[PDB]
Amino acid sequence: SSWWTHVEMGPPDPILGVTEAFKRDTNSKKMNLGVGAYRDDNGKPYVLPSVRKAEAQIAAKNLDKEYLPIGGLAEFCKASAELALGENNEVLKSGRFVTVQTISGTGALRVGASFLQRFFKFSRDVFLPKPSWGNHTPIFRDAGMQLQGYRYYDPKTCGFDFSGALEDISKIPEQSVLLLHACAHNPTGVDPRPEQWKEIASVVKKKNLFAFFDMAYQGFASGDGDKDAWAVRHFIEQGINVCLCQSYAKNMGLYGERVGAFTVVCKDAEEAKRVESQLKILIRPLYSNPPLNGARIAATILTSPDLRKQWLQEVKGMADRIISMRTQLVSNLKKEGSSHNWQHITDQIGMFCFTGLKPEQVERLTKEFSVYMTKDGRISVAGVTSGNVGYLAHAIHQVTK
Amino acid sequence: SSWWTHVEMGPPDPILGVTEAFKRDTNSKKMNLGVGAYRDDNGKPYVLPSVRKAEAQIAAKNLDKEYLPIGGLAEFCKASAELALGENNEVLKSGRFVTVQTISGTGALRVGASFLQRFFKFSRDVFLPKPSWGNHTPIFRDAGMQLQGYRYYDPKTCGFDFSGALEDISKIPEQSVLLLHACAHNPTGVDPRPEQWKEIASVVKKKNLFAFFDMAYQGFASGDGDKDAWAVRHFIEQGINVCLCQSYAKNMGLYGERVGAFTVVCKDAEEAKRVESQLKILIRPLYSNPPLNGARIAATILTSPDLRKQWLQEVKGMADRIISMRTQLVSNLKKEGSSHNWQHITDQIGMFCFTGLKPEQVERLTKEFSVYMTKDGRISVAGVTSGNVGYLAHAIHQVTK
Ligand SMILES: Cc1ncc(COP(=O)(O)O)c(CN)c1O
Ligand SMILES: Nc1ccccc1C(=O)C[C@@H](N)C(=O)O
Repeated sequence: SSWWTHVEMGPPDPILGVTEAFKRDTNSKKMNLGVGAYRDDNGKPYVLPSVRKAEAQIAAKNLDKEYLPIGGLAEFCKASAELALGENNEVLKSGRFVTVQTISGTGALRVGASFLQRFFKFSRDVFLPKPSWGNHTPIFRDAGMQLQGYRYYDPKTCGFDFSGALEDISKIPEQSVLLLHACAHNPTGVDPRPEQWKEIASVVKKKNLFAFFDMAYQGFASGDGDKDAWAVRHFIEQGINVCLCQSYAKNMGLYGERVGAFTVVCKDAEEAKRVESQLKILIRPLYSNPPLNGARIAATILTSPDLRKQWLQEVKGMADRIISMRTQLVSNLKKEGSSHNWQHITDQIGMFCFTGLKPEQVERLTKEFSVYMTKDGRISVAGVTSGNVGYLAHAIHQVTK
Repeated sequence: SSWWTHVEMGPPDPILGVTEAFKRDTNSKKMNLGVGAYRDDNGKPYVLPSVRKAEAQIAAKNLDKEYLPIGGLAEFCKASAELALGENNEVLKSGRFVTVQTISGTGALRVGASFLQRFFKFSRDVFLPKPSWGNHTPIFRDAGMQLQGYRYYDPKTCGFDFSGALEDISKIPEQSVLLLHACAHNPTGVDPRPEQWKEIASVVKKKNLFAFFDMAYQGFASGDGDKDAWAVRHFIEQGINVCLCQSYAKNMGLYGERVGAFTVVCKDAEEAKRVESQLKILIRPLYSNPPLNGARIAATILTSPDLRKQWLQEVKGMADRIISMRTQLVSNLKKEGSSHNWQHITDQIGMFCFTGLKPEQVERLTKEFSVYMTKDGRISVAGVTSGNVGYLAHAIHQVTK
């Protein structure tokens, strides 16, 4: 026989399928609204000029390639916590926190999930919004935790079901884990507003729930990193000792460099010391130590004041392009004579948008218009450009009118 | 009152607790023989010139930083199986394998572990040699396998306990997994000879054991890649469908770039496709996709005939400097007047040496002489220079006379 005769073929990657179907289409009008990364106004990858500058200035220094500590680059870790929390947060000043470098946002989630499995004796349940990032489920599941849900997306408004979400969260059994997207919910782009978050924080604190924030889009979501991190900060100001996942894939465009971090906010520095040793003991048999290159870039940008300013402006410019496209999409839908409400499109935030389109309409969009997207109605806004937005509005109008 | 009050401080690393009494040691001829990376004759980190040239050719190409496929850089994966097996290997001509890019050797070990856990229905037992790389145990425990052991190091001879190894391997329940260091065993330096391997390969095939190679040192071990890969190639040629972990940390000096690869040899190409689908399902919730920088560098070296040829001669310089410190230590111990047989310092292969020094004597070298090594009597040969080898012979002779 063979060792692996009984190993089945896994399911096809559905996004990969869309992107590949997109590549084969010879329609000069085609659009890839399944792309999982930022694109410029001509549909190209974008390497941030501040990143190119940072890299050049690293190359000039003739650095070694030695192993990083298990927790990664110490100055990346510190700059990264400062970015998330704000430079004068009481948490930094007291040092009641540990931040370790991870293999991007996914890496941070996987290391968090392993830490919960092993140390969060209070629960095995992690509550995910409905819906959540697809990979959140297998992450927590392979880490050895259980998944639950809470109402989030409202398919009747294509907005935030605040009343269902709040009701649900108030009946989560006490001391469960509640996963929260910091901003730019994936896949819907629907976010709670600041008053909604205050209410959610107040139930969390009341019911003694543990808040696990996923933050893949600070800055990138609105152009304002302080506004994007406001919820996380606010939960911390209210007495909630969150844990936090950060990713530099979108905000710095470091996708393939794999740069992210996991932070546990603790009672005090001594507790953070013990959490850190235990994070290290878990990190080491995953991958020993994290990659160097991307972390060098991020630290150089975050700790150099000229490079940081330049970086903040470039982030603001990506965020601005996405906001532009949503607006111009809604505008064009009106010119077309659409009579549907499309404000969810300007109401949502980040590069992912739940359109409210039905699966049959999506199929018309692929077949008749060569507009490629997933069956759940999710478009990646990064595939919209000023050149093709008029066409998108037309196509969508045709399939919905 | 806190989520983490019961999280205990982990034990202090030995390899980091002594490495830091070392600076405080003020004596002028002091050596750190506990470093786990190659150092040159002046004790410095060494970036290979071919790596430097590959970096510069890459810079000029102005490449993007987009995500890799879950399995990493296709061209790195293919060049890497070719490095391991020989470009005219049977296995590669027929396509009966899958190679995925991983987070160095450690990530290949964890990915493979997690594959065994989910798909190796035959058993939960993994046989490690006594002793093995420390991280092998938590890697497999955390992944959800059970650890067993087989006799390997012969403390009487500081060499290979062939008969013991073989009796142990002969009594391994059929369809258990057997882990093997491909060459340069870590931590001891003690490898089987080609005729010894032929007999391990016989037991493995007859008793239907699964063979898991860990190959961290190809070319860096002996100076000769084909010779270092020989036992892996032999097993396959013997009808053994191995899996294989590679690392470019030491041979390319790509430590902190985290470059490695995990290979499963299968009965045919359709099995490889099934297996590959399943490695992808395991990798995605670990870290989604692998780091770009290192693999780009490795791939560039391996797919350019000129560069590849240069890199192999740099690998040979490192292997050779290590062989040279090995032979110089033995002669200098003679020169000093030692009576003991020290041919083991010289039969042993790669950057790690089990010296045979008892724990008391280890203490004496640290206090009396300022020679820092771990208590098991292991030294890093990379920390021996032509500069300090004289003094080391003197110090070792004293404590052993
Ligand atoms: C909510 C969320 N969390 C985590 C990630 C992972 O990002 P990465 O591993 O590329 O850093 C993403 C993007 N897929 C995300 O949208
Ligand atoms: N390819 C990735 C690589 C790294 C991290 C995430 C991804 C994703 O696919 C997730 C997100 N972009 C999603 O909408 O599909």
